[PDB]
Amino acid sequence: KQHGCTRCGKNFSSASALQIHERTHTGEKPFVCNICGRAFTTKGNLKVHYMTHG
Amino acid sequence: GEKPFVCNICGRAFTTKGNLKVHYMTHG
DNA sequence: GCTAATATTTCG
DNA sequence: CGAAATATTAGC
Ligand SMILES: [Zn+2]
Ligand SMILES: [Zn+2]
Ligand SMILES: [Zn+2]
Repeated sequence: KQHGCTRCGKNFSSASALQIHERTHTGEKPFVCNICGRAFTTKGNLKVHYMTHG
Repeated sequence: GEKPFVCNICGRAFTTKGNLKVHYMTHG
């Protein structure tokens, strides 16, 4: 099975990868910085953002 | 250290030989 | 620098 | 295995 974005057309390596990509269309950003409240689509991008505070 | 593989054209560093290789092609 | 997104690697 | 993490990239 290919995990394609039926609603945008891009293909992805896994279902969870499709998940992350779908957030670019829905605006879902489940990872919120506890210091300033900026929201991110991925855990990894929030992690990097925390290093801009310390 | 962290990124031992360095591109002698632009000076960017990379964690693996392979990552350097794919970047090095963009200068060709 | 700092974000948005994804390709590659790692993980349990 | 697919999820998760990580490295990288594009953009400004
Ligand atoms: Zn899409
Ligand atoms: Zn913050
Ligand atoms: Zn270079």
